Amino acid sequence: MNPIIYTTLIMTVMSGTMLVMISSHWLLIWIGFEMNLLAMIPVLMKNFNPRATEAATKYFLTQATASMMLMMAIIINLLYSGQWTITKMFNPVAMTMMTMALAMKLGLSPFHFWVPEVTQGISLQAGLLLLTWQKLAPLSVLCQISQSINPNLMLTMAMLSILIGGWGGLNQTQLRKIMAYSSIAHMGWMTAVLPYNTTMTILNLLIYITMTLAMFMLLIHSSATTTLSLSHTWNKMPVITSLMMVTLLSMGGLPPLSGFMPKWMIIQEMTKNESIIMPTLMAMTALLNLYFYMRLAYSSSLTMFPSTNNMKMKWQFEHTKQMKLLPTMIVLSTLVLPMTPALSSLN
Amino acid sequence: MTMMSGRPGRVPLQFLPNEARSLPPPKLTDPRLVYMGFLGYCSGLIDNAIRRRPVVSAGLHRQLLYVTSFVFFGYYLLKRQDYMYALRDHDMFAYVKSHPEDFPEKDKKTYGEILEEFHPVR
Amino acid sequence: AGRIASFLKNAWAKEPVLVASFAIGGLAIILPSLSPYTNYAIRINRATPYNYPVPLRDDGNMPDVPSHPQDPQGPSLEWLKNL
Amino acid sequence: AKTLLHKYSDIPEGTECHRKAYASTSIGGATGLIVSAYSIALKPPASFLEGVARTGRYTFTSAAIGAIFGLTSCISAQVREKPDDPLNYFIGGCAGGLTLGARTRSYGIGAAACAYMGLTAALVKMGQLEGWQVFAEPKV
Amino acid sequence: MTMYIAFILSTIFVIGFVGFSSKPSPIYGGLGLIVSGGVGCGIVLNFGGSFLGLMVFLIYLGGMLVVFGYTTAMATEMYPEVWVSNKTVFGAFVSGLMMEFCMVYYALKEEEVEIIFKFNGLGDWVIYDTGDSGFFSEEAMGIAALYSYGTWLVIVTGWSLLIGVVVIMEITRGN
Amino acid sequence: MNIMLTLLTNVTLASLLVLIAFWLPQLNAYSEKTSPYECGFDPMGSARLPFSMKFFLVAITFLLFDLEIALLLPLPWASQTNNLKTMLTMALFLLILLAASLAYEWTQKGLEWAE
Amino acid sequence: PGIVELPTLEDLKVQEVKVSSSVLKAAAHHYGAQCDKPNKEFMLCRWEEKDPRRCLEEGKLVNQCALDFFRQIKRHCAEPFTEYWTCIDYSGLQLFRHCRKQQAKFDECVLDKLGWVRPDLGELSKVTKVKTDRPLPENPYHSRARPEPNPEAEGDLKPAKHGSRLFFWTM
Amino acid sequence: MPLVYMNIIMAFAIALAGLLMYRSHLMSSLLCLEGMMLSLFIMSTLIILNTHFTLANMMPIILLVFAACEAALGLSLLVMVSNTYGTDYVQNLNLLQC
Amino acid sequence: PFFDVQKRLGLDLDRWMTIQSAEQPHKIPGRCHAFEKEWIECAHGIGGIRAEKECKIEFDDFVECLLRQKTMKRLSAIKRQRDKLIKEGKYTPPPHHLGKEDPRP
Ligand SMILES: CCCCCCCCCCCCCCCCCC(=O)OC[C@H](COP(=O)([O-])OCC(O)COP(=O)([O-])OC[C@@H](COC(=O)CCCCCCCCCCCCCCCCC)OC(=O)CCCCCCCCCCCCCCCCC)OC(=O)CCCCCCCCCCCCCCCCC
Ligand SMILES: CCCCCCCCCCCCCCCCCC(=O)OC[C@H](COP(=O)([O-])OCC(O)COP(=O)([O-])OC[C@@H](COC(=O)CCCCCCCCCCCCCCCCC)OC(=O)CCCCCCCCCCCCCCCCC)OC(=O)CCCCCCCCCCCCCCCCC
Ligand SMILES: CCCCCCCCCCCCCCCCC[C@@H](O)O[C@H](CO[C@H](O)CCCCCCCCCCCCCCC)COP(=O)(O)OCC[N+](C)(C)C
Ligand SMILES: CCCCCCCC/C=C/CCCCCCCC(=O)OC[C@H](COP(=O)(O)OCCN)OC(=O)CCCCCCC/C=C/CCCCCCCC
Repeated sequence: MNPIIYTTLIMTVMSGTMLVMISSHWLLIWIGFEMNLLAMIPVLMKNFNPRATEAATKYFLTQATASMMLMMAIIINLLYSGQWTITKMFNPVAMTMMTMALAMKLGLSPFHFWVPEVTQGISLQAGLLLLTWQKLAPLSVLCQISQSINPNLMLTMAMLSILIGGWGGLNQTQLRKIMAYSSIAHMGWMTAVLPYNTTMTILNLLIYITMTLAMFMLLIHSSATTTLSLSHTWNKMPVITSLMMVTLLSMGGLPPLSGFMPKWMIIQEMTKNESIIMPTLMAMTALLNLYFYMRLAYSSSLTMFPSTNNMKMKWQFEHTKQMKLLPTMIVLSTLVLPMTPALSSLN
Repeated sequence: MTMMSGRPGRVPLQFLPNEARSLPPPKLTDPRLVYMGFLGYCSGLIDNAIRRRPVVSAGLHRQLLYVTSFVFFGYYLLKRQDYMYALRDHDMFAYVKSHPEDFPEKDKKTYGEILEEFHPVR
Repeated sequence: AGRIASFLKNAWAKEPVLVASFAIGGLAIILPSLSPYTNYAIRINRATPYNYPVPLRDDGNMPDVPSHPQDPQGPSLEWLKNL
Repeated sequence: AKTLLHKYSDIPEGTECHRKAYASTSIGGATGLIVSAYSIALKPPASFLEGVARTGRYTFTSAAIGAIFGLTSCISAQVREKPDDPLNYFIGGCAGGLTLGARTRSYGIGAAACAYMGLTAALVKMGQLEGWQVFAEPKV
Repeated sequence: MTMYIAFILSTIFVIGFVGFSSKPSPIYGGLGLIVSGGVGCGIVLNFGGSFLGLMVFLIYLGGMLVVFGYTTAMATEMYPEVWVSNKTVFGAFVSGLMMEFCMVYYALKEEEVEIIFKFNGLGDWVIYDTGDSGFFSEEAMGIAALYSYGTWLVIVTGWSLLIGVVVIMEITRGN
Repeated sequence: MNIMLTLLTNVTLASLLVLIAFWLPQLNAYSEKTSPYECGFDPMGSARLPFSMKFFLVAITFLLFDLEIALLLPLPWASQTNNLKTMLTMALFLLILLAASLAYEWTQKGLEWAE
Repeated sequence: PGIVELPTLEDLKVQEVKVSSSVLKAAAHHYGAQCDKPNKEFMLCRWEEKDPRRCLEEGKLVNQCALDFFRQIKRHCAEPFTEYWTCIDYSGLQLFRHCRKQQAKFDECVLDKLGWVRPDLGELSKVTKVKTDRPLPENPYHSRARPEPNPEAEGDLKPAKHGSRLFFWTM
Repeated sequence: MPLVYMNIIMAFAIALAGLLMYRSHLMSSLLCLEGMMLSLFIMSTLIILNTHFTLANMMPIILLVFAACEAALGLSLLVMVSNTYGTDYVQNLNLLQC
Repeated sequence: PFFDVQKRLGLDLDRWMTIQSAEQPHKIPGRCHAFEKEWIECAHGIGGIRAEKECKIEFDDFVECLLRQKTMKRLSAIKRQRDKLIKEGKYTPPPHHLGKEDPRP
């Protein structure tokens, strides 16, 4: 692919997301989604091979079905109230269809199956984009229509997402599928607090995005897509594996690391309403994500796996391309808890 | 739920309303600013470590820029956070003042007139 | 200024269709900004009375509004008859 | 739907045990039907008759568990003359767990299901007594 | 009640939808979609939407021509399936027909809420306008307002079409 | 009403012509007469086998260019607005975008058929 | 929700203008020149009251003015008007352009007999002013009293008491 | 709602069910997607015409445009799939699991 | 979530098409212009929570104009009673209803 064409496609993806974020008209929001998908399909196919083509096809089918349901919900809402402005969604059937369409776009359970497959079928850069930038538009719409949400449906989907993310991640040796299941669980956490406080949703999204960016950038720096290939990195660059171990611990939600901050905050918010059983269940379930993060840390940093002879040659060369934002991303992923009250600036 | 998005008079993308100028600014020795500078210094050290350069001595200009940028952003972040908390307190006090029926000050009782059950430990 | 003349000659000798298309498109783009009759077209469009003209209530302080269709006040279409 | 839930919950605890057992059986049957639908969708049974067999097996298991739970809980509440007591729900849950164990023909499944279902049913009864909310409506 | 023309056209619309949704073979699916496009054009015409009906008919005719070519190229087999050549396709078709007939009977003999709300019938003539004015077509004016009011829509639409050309070329480049 | 009657009349006339064609003459159909025609020799394969399309990219581009026709059709009515400058700017913008898309597909060998 | 007030049938009776569309079109310009005042009064009533039940007398006056206009036209130029409207009526689109001789004869007759001048192009489409004693309605939409807004934000902004007050943080 | 509205909604539901239930050909599912788009066009046009929402009359045309884009996208992907397998069966898209 | 770029810059990217009571070409009015105008003026500035209760009457009138459910219910009741009366034979329906009416322009 031409670099000019790649830049144009990335800019079109971002423009579709921005159009979703700045629009007041439902038609313009739908157009933003369409433009984002149209530009996103070729980016997933940048390195051409059958797996990338399969991932792109599955992604297109899922997102096109979601957009059809989105448009039908908009039209039903218009039928029962001649309104185009994104507001309290005057019809409940239309609101149910809207919620299901947005959940399918986000990959929330039980519309979760496509996320591990698409993530595994594409490159690490495409996976970074898909798991970070592609969450902004549906979450922005959900934040805008939160007051009309049905808490039962969204809470059911969020709890299912957390459970399924943990259970599915428990079974993986491929790093991209691990990241996808982690994303599913974190989306569940984000949507669990949405009917109560959208500021907490934004805070969780920001912290998750920072940690995911650090994770994907560390995985690109050490060209590993499997557990066994990541188990070699200690014999080439131990600093990368140590930073990865601390980042995994933060993603597990352990204090005093930054990944503990959202869950903590969310739990507190849920106890400001009554909502006692659900946060307890959510934390006990997030223990599963912590377990498979810890297994990855065992494989890559806390023990030393056997290496190969040809690795000696790799000792003689340095990394050519350097990521300028990786150190700041790591620091923000780990040492940010003491600045928790700054979340007031989010609302 | 969104508490403060529809608060009347809010300018969409301001980040710092003019009213916030009536609040005392954070001191330059604020411990939160010191921690932000510490975060910048840690970022510089990690940058040195990843690039296989001497961690403490490699780039002093780069480390200085890291610390300066973190402090510069942290100052305005702290200003906005303090403004938001001041706004919350202002609205809470005004609402309590305008709805006295929902916030009554009931008569005070001393502990010599309050009957509390005693539970012996044995 | 000399190489572009050769380029134009070569284009006219090899792809006259594209030369004519580009010339016509450029003329269509740039000419309307230089014509004095575009505003005449705007005025003609504005002078077409699709809807009924609802009369205004006389408060006694509108000397620019006619009291009858044939009164000298109000807009004139005499420019349109000479076009 | 919530119609079945209301049909079960409208009857008082230690009264009309047959009707409560019927309502619990209906709830269990609906749950088993949904489970079988998802199972057939995600794991095709290679034959239509095999799919019918799996649906019937799952639905009968669920309906039997529900019927046993409802009958045992109501009978315990009526015999002890102690409604609003989580012990009746615990006994019903263990009876349902033993029914599941017999249905799958496994002693470990029976014991684990007795313990866990009894505990869960007692917790549900405590929630009804104290007003615990699973899906809390937004308040603040 | 008046000639049932709109109801008949909408029923044929649903029938064509069932025809292509049972998925016999993309040739016959395209035929069913063409039939649906024609009856939808008729339905929209009966409400005063001449331009929109004609436009949607033309667009779907072009789309189905391209789909026919692609079916000949990439979606064929030795024995293409029709609605009576396979038990799955026939079952889906008959189920769709029976569902449509049951819904029609339910909403016509009774007045009950299928999913959203209730409906009694009376023909679609009741909710018309009796509006008496105009030397122009209102739909034409609204559609023509795209070039004076809908500048933003024109911008985003043109950008999307250019991006679509670039996108299809990138996708089919291969390598 | 009149258009429906016209359509019914035309379809009925065509159907009656087909009916007359199939029921008036004498029919003698046998297996060799109704066999597929391939210039006197039996075909090797089936006509239902995949037939390669060498101009598939042009077909997709035709799908995309067909919608610009729907976009540009209301121009006779759009030419009657009071703000003619905005309308002319937007119509020329759309036509320039279409020409740019054609030029892009042309220069990248997109109009050449596959070999 | 209350009953709807409707005029009686007897109140709706008026002498009718029973000439076809071609006849009306042939005399449209002179009709708009002569009967302008009652028509403008009726249109102002119609657009201000937003209720057809409140402008019935104005409609009756409009009918009376049209009847007087057509009575005069019959009294002075029966034949030229008949020829002109027959010419207009033959056309399928009822076009003015195809019959100018008959229009010229009718115009000459009305000018000489009644001193009537055909309006120039663009004069009948003017926005005019009308003097009426009808009071301007105050609530033509029958609107309810609007709900009162949330009061306001007032006072000077002071720092939050004891800071954020979030768990252990003292700032 | 009139009977016509229910008929159009039923058509949309039928097309959605047809899309969600794959048989073998990707082309048939793409046809179901196009049918859903057509049903949405008809429903929106009927609503906009009924309420005399003049400026909304341009909305259905916009829908069609993006429908075409979506239609083109799908076809492009199908080409690649066919070039990999010689067929457009959804059974062949099974290299990636959960 | 929502960055109100239009409000900050005063651009009006899409607000012209959000409601039916907003500046149509040639001043063509929507079928329910007055009802929507009244509901909007009622609900302006008080927030969604208060508007959902205090502007329920205007919204109900607007929805009745949009979908006309009660009007069809009333018409169906009248028609059913008339049909029963004629079937019993006591209706004695008028000439104007039967098409024998003396039309007026
Ligand atoms: C809570 C209170 C405050 C605490 C704050 C939080 C903690 C401290 C801040 C954290 C960040 C700071 C450092 C970041 C960069 C470090 C990266 C690194 O590689 O270090 C190597 C570097 C040595 O490299 P070198 O000198 O170039 O030559 C040696 C070779 O490079 C040889 O290098 P090599 O690569 O060949 O060696 C391989 C080695 C290389 O691997 C490593 O070195 C690991 C480093 C990972 C960085 C930490 C991750 C990100 C930060 C998150 C920390 C979370 C803390 C919360 C608690 C949870 C714990 C995880 O890997 C291994 O051997 C595998 C060991 C497996 C164990 C896995 C455990 C790792 C996680 C532990 C993290 C604990 C915190 C940091 C510990 C100190 C690190 C220096 O260490 C340093 O010398 C820098 C540290 C000291 C500088 C600061 C001193 C300031 C100036 C002095 C005056 C003080 C002023 C006071 C004012 C008053 C005036 C008088
Ligand atoms: C921190 C401190 C420590 C804390 C934790 C440490 C202590 C707790 C954990 C350790 C003990 C827990 C183990 C639980 C049961 C484990 C079974 C198992 O793992 O299954 C897999 C394992 C795998 O087997 P499989 O693969 O499915 O098939 C092959 C079979 O093995 C082949 O089977 P088979 O053909 O050889 O024969 C099996 C057959 C027959 O088995 C035989 O052939 C030999 C006969 C043995 C049965 C003994 C029953 C009659 C004697 C009991 C006398 C009274 C009990 C003592 C209390 C006196 C009170 C003053 O058994 C049955 O048919 C079951 C029918 C039920 C009758 C027994 C159940 C009575 C429950 C106790 C009620 C107590 C209520 C509270 C009382 C309060 C006052 C103190 O199953 C077995 O092999 C064992 C089967 C028999 C086990 C049942 C014995 C119950 C033991 C007492 C339970 C109390 C703890 C739980 C209470 C809380 C629950 C709410
Ligand atoms: C894991 C660490 C998280 C860090 C996340 C990235 C940090 C660096 C990014 C820098 C942000 C640049 C923004 C500054 C330019 C001004 C933009 C300004 O106009 O935006 C305002 C918005 O301000 C921003 O939201 C503030 C950004 C600051 C975020 C930091 C809070 C993180 C939580 C505490 C963790 C400690 C952070 C430590 C920092 C290094 C407008 O508000 P508004 O248009 O009405 O909001 C729209 C959305 N609403 C209405 C639905 C709410
Ligand atoms: C008095 C001076 C007149 C000035 C007129 C204006 C400038 C005229 C010259 C501008 C460019 C003229 C044509 C381009 C140069 C010559 C053609 C060329 O580049 O190579 C030909 C080659 C075609 O030949 P092949 O198909 O490759 O042959 C294969 C078999 N051998 O051209 C190309 O590769 C690309 C052609 C792109 C065509 C552009 C698409 C259509 C655009 C025109 C529509 C209207 C445009 C109006 C808007 C623009 C306003 C300024």
